[PDB]
Amino acid sequence: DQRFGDLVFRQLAPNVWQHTSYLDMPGFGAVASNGLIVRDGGRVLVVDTAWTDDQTAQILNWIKQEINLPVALAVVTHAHQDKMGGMDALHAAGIATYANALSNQLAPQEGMVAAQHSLTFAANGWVEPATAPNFGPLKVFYPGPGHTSDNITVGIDGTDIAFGGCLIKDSKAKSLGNLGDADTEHYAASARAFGAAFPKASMIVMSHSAPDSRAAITHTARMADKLR
Ligand SMILES: [Bi+3]
Repeated sequence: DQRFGDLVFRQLAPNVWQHTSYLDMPGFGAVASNGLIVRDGGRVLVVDTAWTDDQTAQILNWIKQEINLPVALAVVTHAHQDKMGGMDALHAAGIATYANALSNQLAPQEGMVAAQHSLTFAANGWVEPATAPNFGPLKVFYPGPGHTSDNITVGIDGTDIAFGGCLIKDSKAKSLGNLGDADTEHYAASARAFGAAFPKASMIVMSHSAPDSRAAITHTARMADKLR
């Protein structure tokens, strides 16, 4: 783990790093949130912001220092502060931003700034490719409503990594965490749909746990069975 200011960076594969930021949240302790940084040839792609603009600007500083290539775009995986809290920092840096159309719709009422571009999805869950131009190895998938109605997930082609965001919890998690905006009826199915979308992925990266095996998917889905 590389400590960089108050953030933590962890290399997961030759061209993939996890970014981690913390929010000292009254009543819940200091909460970690994870996203990804992916180098694709001569550019960098970001999955999710940090909790704040200042933290997100530090992600961009780390990228400048450690990779020193332009950030082509960012994709954010739902309209909550842990994933979209730093949108203004991205926009100030001239980075093109993408989110689920529904996330952009929800952003203002969630207290977030919307991304510049809206992803739409086919019936089977795969992103409509015209809406995700120049995504390179990022394979975007809407698994159905779960942690939130708008949650999306991302696989990284050329690696064994898939990012479940806030939908997936680790294999030893006691609970599904914050269910305030969750769809309790569809959660288990959506977690299983994520696993089926990225069947070869052996490292599952998540918003609020360290990377785990596919046991995170099975455990998450089993816990979600009890919400029905
Ligand atoms: Bi969240």
